Amino acid sequence: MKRTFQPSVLKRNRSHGFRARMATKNGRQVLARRRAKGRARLTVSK
Amino acid sequence: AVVKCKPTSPGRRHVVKVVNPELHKGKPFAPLLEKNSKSGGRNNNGRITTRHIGGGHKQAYRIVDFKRNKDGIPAVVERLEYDPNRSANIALVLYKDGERRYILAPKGLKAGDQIQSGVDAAIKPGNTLPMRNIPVGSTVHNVEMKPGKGGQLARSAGTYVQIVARDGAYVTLRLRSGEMRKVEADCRATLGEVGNAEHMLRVLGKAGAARWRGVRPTVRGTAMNPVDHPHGGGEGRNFGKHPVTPWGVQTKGKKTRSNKRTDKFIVRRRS
Amino acid sequence: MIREERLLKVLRAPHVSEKASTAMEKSNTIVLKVAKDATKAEIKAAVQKLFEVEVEVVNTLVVKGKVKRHGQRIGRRSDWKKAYVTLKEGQNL
RNA sequence: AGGACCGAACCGACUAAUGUUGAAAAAUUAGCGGAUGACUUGUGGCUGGGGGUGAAAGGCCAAUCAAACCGGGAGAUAGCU
RNA sequence: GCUCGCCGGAAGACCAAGGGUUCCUGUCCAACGUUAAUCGGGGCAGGGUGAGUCGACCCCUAAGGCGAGGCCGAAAGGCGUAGUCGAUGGGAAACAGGUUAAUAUUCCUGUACUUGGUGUUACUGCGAAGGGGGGACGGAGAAGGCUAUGUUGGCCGGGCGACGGUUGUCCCGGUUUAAGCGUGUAGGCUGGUUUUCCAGGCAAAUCCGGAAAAUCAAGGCUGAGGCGUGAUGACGAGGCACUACGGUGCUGAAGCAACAAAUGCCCUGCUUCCAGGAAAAGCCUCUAAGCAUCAGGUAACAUCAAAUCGUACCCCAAACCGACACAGGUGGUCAGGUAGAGAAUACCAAGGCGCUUGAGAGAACUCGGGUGAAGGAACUAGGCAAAAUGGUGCCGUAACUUCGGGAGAAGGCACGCUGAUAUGUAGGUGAGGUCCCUCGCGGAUGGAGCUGAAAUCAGUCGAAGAUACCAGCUGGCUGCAACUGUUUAUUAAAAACACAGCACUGUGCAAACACGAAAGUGGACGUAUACGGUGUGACGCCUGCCCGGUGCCGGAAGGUUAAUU
Ligand SMILES: [Mg+2]
Ligand SMILES: [Mg+2]
Ligand SMILES: [Mg+2]
Ligand SMILES: [Mg+2]
Ligand SMILES: [Mg+2]
Ligand SMILES: [Mg+2]
Ligand SMILES: [Mg+2]
Ligand SMILES: [Mg+2]
Ligand SMILES: [Mg+2]
Ligand SMILES: [Mg+2]
Ligand SMILES: [Mg+2]
Ligand SMILES: [Mg+2]
Ligand SMILES: [Mg+2]
Ligand SMILES: [Mg+2]
Ligand SMILES: [Mg+2]
Ligand SMILES: [Mg+2]
Ligand SMILES: [Mg+2]
Ligand SMILES: [Mg+2]
Ligand SMILES: [Mg+2]
Ligand SMILES: [Mg+2]
Ligand SMILES: [Mg+2]
Ligand SMILES: [Mg+2]
Ligand SMILES: [Mg+2]
Ligand SMILES: [Mg+2]
Ligand SMILES: [Mg+2]
Ligand SMILES: [Mg+2]
Ligand SMILES: [Mg+2]
Ligand SMILES: [Mg+2]
Ligand SMILES: [Mg+2]
Ligand SMILES: [Mg+2]
Ligand SMILES: [Mg+2]
Ligand SMILES: [Mg+2]
Ligand SMILES: [Mg+2]
Ligand SMILES: [Mg+2]
Ligand SMILES: [Mg+2]
Ligand SMILES: [Mg+2]
Ligand SMILES: [Mg+2]
Ligand SMILES: [Mg+2]
Ligand SMILES: [Mg+2]
Ligand SMILES: [Mg+2]
Ligand SMILES: [Mg+2]
Ligand SMILES: [Mg+2]
Ligand SMILES: [Mg+2]
Ligand SMILES: [Mg+2]
Ligand SMILES: [Mg+2]
Ligand SMILES: [Mg+2]
Ligand SMILES: [Mg+2]
Ligand SMILES: [Mg+2]
Ligand SMILES: [Mg+2]
Ligand SMILES: [Mg+2]
Ligand SMILES: [Mg+2]
Ligand SMILES: [Mg+2]
Ligand SMILES: [Mg+2]
Ligand SMILES: [Mg+2]
Ligand SMILES: [Mg+2]
Ligand SMILES: [Mg+2]
Ligand SMILES: [Mg+2]
Repeated sequence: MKRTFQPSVLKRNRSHGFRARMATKNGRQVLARRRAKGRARLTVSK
Repeated sequence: AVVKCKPTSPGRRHVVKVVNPELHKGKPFAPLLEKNSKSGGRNNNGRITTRHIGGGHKQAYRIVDFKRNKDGIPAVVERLEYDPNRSANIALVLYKDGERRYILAPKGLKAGDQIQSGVDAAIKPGNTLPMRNIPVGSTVHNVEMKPGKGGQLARSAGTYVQIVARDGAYVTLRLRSGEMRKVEADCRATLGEVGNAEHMLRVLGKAGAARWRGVRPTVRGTAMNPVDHPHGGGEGRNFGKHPVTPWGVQTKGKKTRSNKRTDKFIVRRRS
Repeated sequence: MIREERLLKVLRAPHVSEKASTAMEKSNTIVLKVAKDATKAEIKAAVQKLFEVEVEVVNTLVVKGKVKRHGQRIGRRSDWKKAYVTLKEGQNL
């Protein structure tokens, strides 16, 4: 049966990529939170 | 020409169509075309603000000249064309200087007819004139609200306005709704009635015909749950309440006009 | 004109394999490991000047590094550029 | 001509059996409905939580819906076990 | 290796997405693989992806996103102009053969094509952020001309048969060739040309639009296919010689015709219908400031450049989405033979597989099937399930009806093979030759050859001729909903929702209404024959009484009455 995850690189990057996060103050706060925690991978971009 | 369809299929049994042989059969005049994409009733917030709109056939917009301010140049009717954007038909007119324009087609108009606009124009159907220079009692259409702004009243198929009185700087108009309204005498109007008066005699016959025109189904308030309509709820068919809009305003008889700015120009309500 | 140090830095190493030897024999084509940023023109000029030969065409491709494992961790070798540079059958490099 | 007829693809899901620590967190087999249309499908886009969307079942909104998910107030309060 | 079995509109082949080395070679079998494992998509090491023409990148825009100033908003921010991004759409160019263990339209061989910088020379009014043309567009349907492709014959090479016959009206195999270039055909559309004038194209125009005279009457654009060349080349059955047993080198015959024929092409065509069917750029053309023997444009020739990134492998799946080597899901293209209406179905071709536990036995019972005496719904909540009907042609077919239907109503007859009509018919296609011409892919003739239904009569075998697969059960009464549709993803598909039609009611446009602290936006580039809300629900016959209560609407005499003062 058709499941919930249907990958698409363009849609993934546009939804959750670095530039999508950087475009809004809430996204920049997401990035700041993840830097403070110390994540090795900030976003889906890499 | 009102033609009913033979009941060869259930969806064709009640279909009544308006077919005009005189209408053009080819493509429209391209330099007067412009795209008009659809909205689905959604505004710039993306929210549905007018229900029951969506789908339908792709349509091009035809730039129709509602101002008719090319004064003193005679023009000839080239052809009458179907317009998907409005009930009324439109006419392609060629001016003596080689300029081409679309106008609303009034009743009795045909290819080759002569039209003119201006103070010096004759009192013939299709001619645009200031209402100051149009006799009292004349039937007109494509009426202006403000001088030089463009026709805004009596534009639908078969519509018209009569000039009931003329006092000073204002004329009195009897609109299709029955309302008597005052407009400045310098506002222009077109002589005659809008054509295609049989437009209201057509019978769609099937639901898909309404879908072709971009109308989505209407769901009755009593058929849903109380959480999303005041009318909703009940074990079986129950109503027991005064009818209202989905937002709680009484929808049977309550007046909603509130415009004190334009109240002074209203001689009498439609009644 | 591409400067001297650019030409001296673009060429890294020659490729060696059965395909490389076959290319050299059959089609007079040497295969090289070139700089990741080296373009076809820079490669052509560098082979013309450092090896003293004549080139008519250069074909390039980027090799992707393999994912390997050393002591249960994860690692990836670097990508590198490979060049098929042909000579005009009169130099014998 | 047709929201026309029979019938594959395709979309669906009326019956029965099987399966029910399944081959499968909704399927298989034999039958079944639509199949030029209010059809079906690819790609991209828009609408955000007392809000959206709904040919309306309180349906659907990432296996979660009479108020999603994540984090915070927070060690809420619990005459109860 | 030889047999056997399975798929073959797929269980074969190829793209896109998604994944990322799973691809090839050597080596290992600890763990992983539902068993073993010498094997593997497992471990380890090495190798492998070659582009001016493919795609991305690039130019252009859609929905939509962002948005200098700006408008608005406690702040954060919202919206939006000029702009700038954004494909799922528009815009230049390459084909055939050979080659690797693994790449190829990328490498090699042969033959082409496109754009741009230049330079020389010949002639010359060039030039935009402007005008104009063009790009540029729906559904359905029908015919003709074709091709891919198939079949048969001819031709060429081979064969003379494990068991009766097989030198023939016999068996097997092959019979292939692209882009480009020349020809401009079936067919589609459009009258051509030159002068004179102009309230139009925000200014100009020699361009587009309009008006008028003159004259010629065929000009222009489009266009599958074929023919010729490309090609005295390539490839090609088979033999010749090696063989490390994988395969390698040389050589290589014939390489034609007729018929049949697409859902593909001509065709973005034609016909018709109403629901009336993107944008912008590339391209062509016109002028403006400006430059004006310079610059720039058109042409011929020569040289130079075409960068960068991707290219391995899976790709309807053991490699993507489902925790699995999971009976699930996943867009597009290719599409052979016999029978068949068919992309159904059966058996096969090319090609790919036998599904990663086996060996015995032949109890109950469970699952999936086959047959069944006599009876035939007696079963059961219920004919659930099963059994049955099933095709084509012809005959024939009731009540009722909105005159379309009901209707495939019901029911019945024929069906194989052989011969003859007719050494192959009705037809389809069509060479030779003959005549003509505004001569070529031409008009008339003409019929060789090929292909070819259906019918009738006669005979004949079987229990049975729509023999397999495939493929309606039928009729009578009645409730509900008019109907096609929609719905509780995952216990409810219905009488529920929707519907066309009807009515009430609001709404005069800066419309009512809705999303919004607002600016704005939708309604709508619509204007009362329109738009919103509510209820009813095709059609036919109709829709009676009550305004006391609640609500709504109208009114303003009188009483009561806020801030204020
Ligand atoms: Mg509505
Ligand atoms: Mg309605
Ligand atoms: Mg309900
Ligand atoms: Mg309520
Ligand atoms: Mg009740
Ligand atoms: Mg009651
Ligand atoms: Mg090359
Ligand atoms: Mg149908
Ligand atoms: Mg049906
Ligand atoms: Mg469903
Ligand atoms: Mg099934
Ligand atoms: Mg059907
Ligand atoms: Mg309920
Ligand atoms: Mg859910
Ligand atoms: Mg709550
Ligand atoms: Mg607290
Ligand atoms: Mg607690
Ligand atoms: Mg074997
Ligand atoms: Mg690996
Ligand atoms: Mg392998
Ligand atoms: Mg072992
Ligand atoms: Mg094992
Ligand atoms: Mg391996
Ligand atoms: Mg490349
Ligand atoms: Mg935009
Ligand atoms: Mg700003
Ligand atoms: Mg904005
Ligand atoms: Mg752009
Ligand atoms: Mg694209
Ligand atoms: Mg390969
Ligand atoms: Mg052919
Ligand atoms: Mg088709
Ligand atoms: Mg490949
Ligand atoms: Mg398996
Ligand atoms: Mg599977
Ligand atoms: Mg599908
Ligand atoms: Mg099949
Ligand atoms: Mg197994
Ligand atoms: Mg048994
Ligand atoms: Mg049994
Ligand atoms: Mg049986
Ligand atoms: Mg038996
Ligand atoms: Mg029996
Ligand atoms: Mg019996
Ligand atoms: Mg019986
Ligand atoms: Mg009984
Ligand atoms: Mg009993
Ligand atoms: Mg049954
Ligand atoms: Mg049965
Ligand atoms: Mg009853
Ligand atoms: Mg129904
Ligand atoms: Mg139905
Ligand atoms: Mg359910
Ligand atoms: Mg169900
Ligand atoms: Mg407004
Ligand atoms: Mg009802
Ligand atoms: Mg009813």
